[PDB]
Amino acid sequence: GTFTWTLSDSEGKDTPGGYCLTRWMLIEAELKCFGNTAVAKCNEKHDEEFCDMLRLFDFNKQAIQRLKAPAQMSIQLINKAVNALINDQLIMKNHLRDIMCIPYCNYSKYWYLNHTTTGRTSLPKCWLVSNGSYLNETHFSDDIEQQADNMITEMLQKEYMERQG
Amino acid sequence: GTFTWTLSDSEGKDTPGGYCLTRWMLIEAELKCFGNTAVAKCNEKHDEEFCDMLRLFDFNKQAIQRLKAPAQMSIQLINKAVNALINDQLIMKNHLRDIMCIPYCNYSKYWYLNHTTTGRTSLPKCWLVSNGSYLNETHFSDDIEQQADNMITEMLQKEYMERQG
Amino acid sequence: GTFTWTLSDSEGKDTPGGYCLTRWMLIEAELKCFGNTAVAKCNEKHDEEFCDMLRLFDFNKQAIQRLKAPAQMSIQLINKAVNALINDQLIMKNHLRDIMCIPYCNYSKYWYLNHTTTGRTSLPKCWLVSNGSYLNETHFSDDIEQQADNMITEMLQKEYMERQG
Amino acid sequence: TSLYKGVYELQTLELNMETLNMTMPLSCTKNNSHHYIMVGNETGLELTLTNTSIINHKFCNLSDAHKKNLYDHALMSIISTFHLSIPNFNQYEAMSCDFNGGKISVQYNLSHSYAGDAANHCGTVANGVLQTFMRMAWGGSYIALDSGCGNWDCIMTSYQYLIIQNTTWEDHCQFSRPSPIGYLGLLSQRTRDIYIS
Amino acid sequence: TSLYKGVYELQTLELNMETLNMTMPLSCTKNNSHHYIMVGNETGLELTLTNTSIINHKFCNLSDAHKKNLYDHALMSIISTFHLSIPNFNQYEAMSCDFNGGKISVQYNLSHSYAGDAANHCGTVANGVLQTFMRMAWGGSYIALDSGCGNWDCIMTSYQYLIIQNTTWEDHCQFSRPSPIGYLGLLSQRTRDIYIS
Amino acid sequence: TSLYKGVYELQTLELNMETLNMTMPLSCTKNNSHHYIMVGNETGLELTLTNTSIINHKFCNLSDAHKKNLYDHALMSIISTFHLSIPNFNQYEAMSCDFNGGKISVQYNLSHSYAGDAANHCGTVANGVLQTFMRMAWGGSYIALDSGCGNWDCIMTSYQYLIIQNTTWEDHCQFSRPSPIGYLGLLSQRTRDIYIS
Ligand SMILES: *[C@@H]1O[C@H](CO)[C@@H](O[C@@H]2O[C@H](CO)[C@@H](O[C@@H]3O[C@H](CO[C@H]4O[C@H](CO)[C@@H](O)[C@H](O)[C@@H]4O)[C@@H](O)[C@H](O[C@H]4O[C@H](CO)[C@@H](O)[C@H](O)[C@@H]4O)[C@@H]3O)[C@H](O)[C@H]2NC(C)=O)[C@H](O)[C@H]1NC(C)=O
Ligand SMILES: *[C@@H]1O[C@H](CO)[C@@H](O[C@@H]2O[C@H](CO)[C@@H](O[C@@H]3O[C@H](CO[C@H]4O[C@H](CO)[C@@H](O)[C@H](O)[C@@H]4O)[C@@H](O)[C@H](O[C@H]4O[C@H](CO)[C@@H](O)[C@H](O)[C@@H]4O)[C@@H]3O)[C@H](O)[C@H]2NC(C)=O)[C@H](O)[C@H]1NC(C)=O
Ligand SMILES: *[C@@H]1O[C@H](CO)[C@@H](O[C@@H]2O[C@H](CO)[C@@H](O[C@@H]3O[C@H](CO[C@H]4O[C@H](CO)[C@@H](O)[C@H](O)[C@@H]4O)[C@@H](O)[C@H](O[C@H]4O[C@H](CO)[C@@H](O)[C@H](O)[C@@H]4O)[C@@H]3O)[C@H](O)[C@H]2NC(C)=O)[C@H](O)[C@H]1NC(C)=O
Ligand SMILES: *[C@@H]1O[C@H](CO)[C@@H](O[C@@H]2O[C@H](CO)[C@@H](O[C@@H]3O[C@H](CO)[C@@H](O)[C@H](O)[C@@H]3O)[C@H](O)[C@H]2NC(C)=O)[C@H](O)[C@H]1NC(C)=O
Ligand SMILES: *[C@@H]1O[C@H](CO)[C@@H](O[C@@H]2O[C@H](CO)[C@@H](O[C@@H]3O[C@H](CO)[C@@H](O)[C@H](O)[C@@H]3O)[C@H](O)[C@H]2NC(C)=O)[C@H](O)[C@H]1NC(C)=O
Ligand SMILES: *[C@@H]1O[C@H](CO[C@@H]2O[C@@H](C)[C@@H](O)[C@@H](O)[C@@H]2O)[C@@H](O[C@@H]2O[C@H](CO)[C@@H](O)[C@H](O)[C@H]2NC(C)=O)[C@H](O)[C@H]1NC(C)=O
Ligand SMILES: *[C@@H]1O[C@H](CO[C@@H]2O[C@@H](C)[C@@H](O)[C@@H](O)[C@@H]2O)[C@@H](O[C@@H]2O[C@H](CO)[C@@H](O)[C@H](O)[C@H]2NC(C)=O)[C@H](O)[C@H]1NC(C)=O
Ligand SMILES: *[C@@H]1O[C@H](CO[C@@H]2O[C@@H](C)[C@@H](O)[C@@H](O)[C@@H]2O)[C@@H](O[C@@H]2O[C@H](CO)[C@@H](O)[C@H](O)[C@H]2NC(C)=O)[C@H](O)[C@H]1NC(C)=O
Ligand SMILES: *[C@@H]1O[C@H](CO)[C@@H](O[C@@H]2O[C@H](CO)[C@@H](O)[C@H](O)[C@H]2NC(C)=O)[C@H](O)[C@H]1NC(C)=O
Ligand SMILES: *[C@@H]1O[C@H](CO)[C@@H](O[C@@H]2O[C@H](CO)[C@@H](O)[C@H](O)[C@H]2NC(C)=O)[C@H](O)[C@H]1NC(C)=O
Ligand SMILES: *[C@@H]1O[C@H](CO)[C@@H](O[C@@H]2O[C@H](CO)[C@@H](O)[C@H](O)[C@H]2NC(C)=O)[C@H](O)[C@H]1NC(C)=O
Ligand SMILES: *[C@@H]1O[C@H](CO)[C@@H](O[C@@H]2O[C@H](CO)[C@@H](O)[C@H](O)[C@H]2NC(C)=O)[C@H](O)[C@H]1NC(C)=O
Ligand SMILES: *[C@@H]1O[C@H](CO)[C@@H](O[C@@H]2O[C@H](CO)[C@@H](O)[C@H](O)[C@H]2NC(C)=O)[C@H](O)[C@H]1NC(C)=O
Ligand SMILES: *[C@@H]1O[C@H](CO)[C@@H](O[C@@H]2O[C@H](CO)[C@@H](O)[C@H](O)[C@H]2NC(C)=O)[C@H](O)[C@H]1NC(C)=O
Ligand SMILES: *[C@@H]1O[C@H](CO)[C@@H](O[C@@H]2O[C@H](CO)[C@@H](O)[C@H](O)[C@H]2NC(C)=O)[C@H](O)[C@H]1NC(C)=O
Ligand SMILES: *[C@@H]1O[C@H](CO)[C@@H](O[C@@H]2O[C@H](CO)[C@@H](O)[C@H](O)[C@H]2NC(C)=O)[C@H](O)[C@H]1NC(C)=O
Ligand SMILES: *[C@@H]1O[C@H](CO)[C@@H](O[C@@H]2O[C@H](CO)[C@@H](O)[C@H](O)[C@H]2NC(C)=O)[C@H](O)[C@H]1NC(C)=O
Repeated sequence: GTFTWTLSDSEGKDTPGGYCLTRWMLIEAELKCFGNTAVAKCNEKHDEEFCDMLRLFDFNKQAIQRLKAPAQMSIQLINKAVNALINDQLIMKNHLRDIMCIPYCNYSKYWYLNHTTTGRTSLPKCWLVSNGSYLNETHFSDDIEQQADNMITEMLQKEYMERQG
Repeated sequence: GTFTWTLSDSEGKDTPGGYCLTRWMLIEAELKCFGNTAVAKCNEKHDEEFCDMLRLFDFNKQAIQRLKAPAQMSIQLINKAVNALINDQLIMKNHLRDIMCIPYCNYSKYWYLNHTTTGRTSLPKCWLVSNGSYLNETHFSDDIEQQADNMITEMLQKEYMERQG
Repeated sequence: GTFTWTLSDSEGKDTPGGYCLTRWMLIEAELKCFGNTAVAKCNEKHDEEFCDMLRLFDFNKQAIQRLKAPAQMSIQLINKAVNALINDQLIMKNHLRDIMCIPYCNYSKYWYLNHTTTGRTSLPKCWLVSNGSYLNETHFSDDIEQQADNMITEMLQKEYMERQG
Repeated sequence: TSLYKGVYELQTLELNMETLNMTMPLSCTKNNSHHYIMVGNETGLELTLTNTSIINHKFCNLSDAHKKNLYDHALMSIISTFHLSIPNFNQYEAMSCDFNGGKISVQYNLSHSYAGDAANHCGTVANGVLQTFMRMAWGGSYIALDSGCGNWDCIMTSYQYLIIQNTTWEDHCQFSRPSPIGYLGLLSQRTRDIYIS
Repeated sequence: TSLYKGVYELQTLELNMETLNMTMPLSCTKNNSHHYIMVGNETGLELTLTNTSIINHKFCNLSDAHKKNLYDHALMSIISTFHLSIPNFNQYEAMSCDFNGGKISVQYNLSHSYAGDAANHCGTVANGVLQTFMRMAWGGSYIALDSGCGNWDCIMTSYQYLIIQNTTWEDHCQFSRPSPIGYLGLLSQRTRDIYIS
Repeated sequence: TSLYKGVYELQTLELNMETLNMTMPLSCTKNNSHHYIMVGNETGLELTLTNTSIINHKFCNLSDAHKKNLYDHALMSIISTFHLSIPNFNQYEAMSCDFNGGKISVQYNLSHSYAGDAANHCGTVANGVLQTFMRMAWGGSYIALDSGCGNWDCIMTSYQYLIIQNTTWEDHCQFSRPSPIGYLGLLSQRTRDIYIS
């Protein structure tokens, strides 16, 4: 387990460099694998949004595979999972943005940058909505460019230190 | 928006390198602008104290400019803003320090270091009080010296990497 | 005070490079001193587990030395200390791991790495338990090796920058 | 799509929250007048905004239902979460129930959008109940209000009653993707808007 | 002032919390015997510590006030936040009210600083009510206690009653800067000190 | 022990939580049938699982105890924390008390592990009370259940009653190290599992 965000202690007994999202948890995606370098970032709390869903998916799986399914929801159990796994300030902020007519996280669609020759990707960010629909791509230009610079910076710093120490 | 601490998605459509505090929110200050390098630090939670007020000022403004002012307080709205924006552990710690006779944050006076030739400043820190008054400057010598070293270190590391990568 | 995790403002008026755990708070340990470099890490919230106990020990001491002992528990006071000092998600996660049959923190036994020639140590990590007993050392091999690499990396990066800037 | 910095392709990801049904409830919409909360793949609540006047008495026999426990605890828990999240709920005569053993049967009377309390002013009982409703059906509930975004205290609808009834699982959801966020957001209420008795 | 490391001038900043009045209440002091909570620029509560005995009956007609809703919800909400934050409040006969329609009229009887409950011992009703008071008026309330810092359970004052009444906005504040922190600190109570019925 | 990377010796640390007694309660076990919560070095609660039927009436005189306040507030506070943390506690006739002035005397009737409520099914009153019990005595309580880990809603024990009584401090603890974690975990409950009246 290289992920402190997960509940499982066997999380790291997988491809050492990547975390995969099964086809079953995605909509028409077939398979999505993100590098552990990016996924592990939400071991720290960054109010990231994306990893709140990953924590729910991790919980959901552990609650099914390790326990006899009670087949009766066990709402009283999810309630503890929520308090342990969910970033409440993010939900409340997205609620406030919604009611204050400010674009907010939908908790469905996410975007990320994918390097065209290395296959390296960023951690996903939530795609925003406003008034029943999705915001257009132009309004994310600043966010996307910054994410692209962050990835470039990381690649260069990594290379720099591999050469230097 | 380079500030994840704000609610506005238009926060970054301003001086790219600075965040300004209007004369209206300050006591006899006229104008205070802090570099985005320092202001952006509270995008991460550092139990900083100063940015809790910035989050309230940001909220306050958004709640006035985007909504028809209800003119009836909407306490039920501030209650959600509080839970989303405020660091509760800091308020409770300052409360505990107060009742335990330990110097604590007043949430009024703040201090920062200002470089004399570059104009670069630190993020502000809360000035402490004890028994009805402010602590004397000598008792902050250790904090101030550390903040000064942190700024020096950052300037040097920035210069180092500009030359190196 | 170099520790933002403490309540005392006099915390730093001690060995500049270390924080010591008194014999009285340890079981048959006599004396344990950890470098401030590692102890200070929990100034930031890393969901570390170990520093939740340090915060309780710090509180406990301050509540005894600065106040007249009320000699009546003052449960109403500990309740505020808990909300200010304790990481609730960690307690809940260890609870969930326990009930989900996943190894979890005991809040008693901790482990750390100790460099054999420099005396430098890591921040301690909680030793896990499962079904009434402690997990065997082999199951921590991955965690220990990673902690060892983290310490090696830090030593090398420190040396690198001392030479470079 | 667009290439950023000359080296990154923007890519998207859409999560399937429909596979979370075994451990957490999923909220969705259908046509404004109807919203749903589903549990597992067997049952759930149907939340409706309708001019139906189905319960015609002014009381909720909760203690009686608790003694005659013929109900799914999960549904009662969800309803309680909803009820206890209504801010400043003073008008108790507006809540009527007919459990009749194992049914949910819950009616909230918001008639004329003030339910007899003064007049249809902002910050009233309709606003209280509707804000909780809007959050429980956050995936999609925005279709319910035309002007509410500009003033959160003036959320009003034309419908007289909010009706909560239990139904069977059916593939009810359309116009949106089922999501636990509304419910989760209500569980972590933190601050309760409660007047002194 | 002082130059740090030879290159930094220490500078200070003072924030004006007086411009937050439209969205959040601001607490301030005046002369110990009086403290204020202001909302907007129109009204607020006057909190006083006085030997006045203004309410002379032992009950609070809250349900009646809720039916005859002639009151500012904001003020009732603030008062509720105060009331519900009193730890271990068992002495219900100590709380009396006379809303008379739209007034606040709230009296907490701490007479002889135990209000008839045993004797003036530490950890009693006076301590419970005063701790909440001290927090609601945190900007400045320290002037109320001479010895309380050394033992939080022995907070006692000489005044018989804590009186909460509504007033108009006036520039009441002196001796301090209005601040929302007391109130905000109470909203995020998290843990409630409640005995079993 | 093992040398990591050729340069680090693995070392361990064990914390003494027994010195935290002055500011926070410490929970421990003894022999399953008995668990303890100690405060300071003078007193505490004895939690037992026994077929004793000690209280033979179906009510808890709390308001009477509050008026005749002859009790340690710390113990009442701990008990309240326990009681209010029982999820979905609907069976009020299962809780009986006999304070008789200053005693604790609290009995929770889980007879036949359903206490007369239907039959010994999963998700019942016994499960509710036992989950809180298991958390209050988390240091060590696992010895109470043989199969509960595989299905949290099927926690059942054979004992008819959970008895909470006050005792004196004695060095009661064995089989474990006293720890405040159970209690602290209960204080930060955050979400309360409460059905509508
Ligand atoms: C985030 O924000 C987006 C923006 O609203 C929300 O978007 C909705 O997403 C849901 C799915 O999660 C959409 O639901 C589906 O939309 C399809 C749209 O297809 C259009 O084009 C075809 C062409 O043939 C038409 O036939 C069709 O009518 C539409 O005009 C529908 O085809 C889907 O219907 C099918 O599936 C549903 C069940 O899902 C069945 O009931 C139907 O019978 C049919 O089989 C379905 O309606 C929804 O349309 C999206 N709305 C918009 C405007 O984007 C996300 O929901 C939101 N996520 C959250 C939860 O925040
Ligand atoms: C943080 O900790 C500090 C330390 O106590 C608190 O300090 C108080 O700050 C408030 C303002 O925010 C001060 O209030 C003002 O103080 C002025 C002091 O002036 C002195 O000198 C003049 C010389 O002519 C005298 O006239 C005067 O009496 C004083 O001796 C007063 O002049 C001010 O009065 C004016 O404004 C008020 C309204 O603000 C009017 O009502 C008056 O009529 C007059 O116009 C005012 O009193 C307070 O004195 C400070 N106290 C101390 C000891 O510093 C901060 O409040 C605290 N912040 C928080 C909220 O934590
Ligand atoms: C974390 O997880 C561990 C694993 O269970 C728990 O471990 C328990 O730790 C407690 C102490 O904190 C242990 O309690 C003590 O165990 C001793 C074991 O000694 C054994 O060998 C001697 C050889 O002579 C035998 O005599 C003895 O019976 C045992 O077989 C006992 O000797 C101790 O008894 C002494 O102290 C107690 C009071 O502490 C007195 O009442 C006794 O009379 C006597 O003086 C004591 O029992 C416990 O055994 C450990 N169990 C195991 C299996 O490890 C930790 O408690 C847990 N921490 C938490 C809180 O999470
Ligand atoms: C209700 O929730 C379940 C998840 O708990 C939803 O997904 C279905 O879960 C089952 C059991 O894990 C999956 O079965 C598997 O199918 C593959 C097929 O190749 C087989 O190889 C495996 O051995 C196993 O039998 C099933 O595929 C999965 N279906 C999905 C994701 O589409 C279920 O769909 C939810 N139901 C409702 C009404 O929402
Ligand atoms: C109850 O809690 C106290 C801590 O508050 C436990 O520890 C004991 O505390 C006293 C007071 O601080 C210590 O006294 C000191 O003893 C040394 C001996 O060398 C002396 O030099 C000092 O001047 C002072 O007198 C005492 O040592 C300490 N004992 C410990 C840690 O073993 C107490 O043990 C707890 N009691 C129970 C029943 O749990
Ligand atoms: C549901 O009712 C509202 C409000 O109308 C009242 O309640 C009705 C059941 C009936 O008794 C009416 O006579 C009552 O006045 C309907 O909303 C409209 O509201 C506007 C004011 O906001 C009013 O001027 C209109 O006349 C109302 N519409 C009608 C037909 O009277 C709402 O449309 C009704 N919805 C449904 C599905 O019936
Ligand atoms: C408010 O009253 C307190 C307490 O005095 C009691 O209540 C009075 C209204 C009156 O009936 C007295 O006879 C009662 O004893 C006053 O505080 C003093 O308290 C000390 C003990 O702590 C006592 O020895 C003093 O005698 C009390 N002072 C007086 C004048 O009796 C407090 O000063 C009164 N405050 C005001 C503004 O009147
Ligand atoms: C405590 O009681 C349980 C349950 O037994 C019931 O209550 C007893 C007091 C007595 O009236 C019995 O006749 C009742 O049936 C005992 O647990 C056993 O439970 C299994 C089913 O799970 C049952 O088949 C056994 O017969 C029960 N054991 C006995 C002796 O009847 C439990 O052992 C009792 N514990 C103690 C310390 O007495
Ligand atoms: C809710 O409870 C009330 C009693 O508190 C029920 O009303 C009684 O019904 C019986 C017949 O079953 C009559 O003989 C009584 O005279 C009625 N009493 C009152 C005060 O009306 C009521 O029927 C219950 N309703 C539901 C939906 O369960
Ligand atoms: C709400 O739930 C109850 C209980 O699950 C449903 O009542 C059952 O209905 C079937 C079919 O009519 C009967 O055979 C059962 O005996 C009923 N059980 C009980 C306890 O009454 C009820 O039908 C559900 N409501 C809706 C609208 O479907
Ligand atoms: C829902 O609430 C409304 C409002 O209180 C009830 O309508 C009142 O009915 C009485 C008797 O017919 C009239 O005298 C009142 O004038 C009506 N009030 C208003 C504002 O018009 C309605 O009956 C309730 N419905 C149910 C099912 O309980
Ligand atoms: C609080 O409510 C009580 C009733 O519960 C009011 O007392 C009654 O007042 C009427 C006159 O208006 C008398 O005829 C009754 O005999 C009184 N009953 C009792 C039990 O005293 C009381 O006046 C209300 N007080 C306030 C401040 O609203
Ligand atoms: C407390 O608030 C009430 C309501 O805002 C104030 O009562 C009003 O007072 C004016 C002037 O006397 C009257 O014209 C209004 O008709 C009253 N309204 C109501 C509902 O009674 C009351 O004066 C305020 N209290 C104080 C001390 O100012
Ligand atoms: C506030 O509470 C005090 C304390 O209970 C009341 O004082 C009592 O008054 C009766 C009748 O005059 C005396 O017999 C008692 O001896 C007094 N108690 C004490 C401790 O001296 C006081 O009347 C209450 N005030 C109001 C306005 O309700
Ligand atoms: C709990 O309170 C009830 C009263 O509400 C007490 O029962 C009464 O006891 C007296 C004798 O002291 C009898 O004269 C009454 O007839 C009893 N009333 C009822 C309704 O039973 C009861 O004893 C109290 N129990 C405890 C443990 O304090
Ligand atoms: C529970 O606590 C009460 C109060 O501390 C204990 O009662 C005291 O017991 C001693 C010895 O019998 C008497 O001298 C005191 O007068 C009693 N005080 C009161 C208020 O009743 C009681 O013994 C404790 N319970 C146990 C099992 O020890
Ligand atoms: C604890 O609860 C049980 C269950 O309700 C009580 O046992 C019942 O006692 C009556 C009278 O003897 C019998 O008619 C019932 O059949 C018993 N119930 C069951 C399920 O067997 C028990 O008396 C209660 N004990 C105490 C001390 O209150």
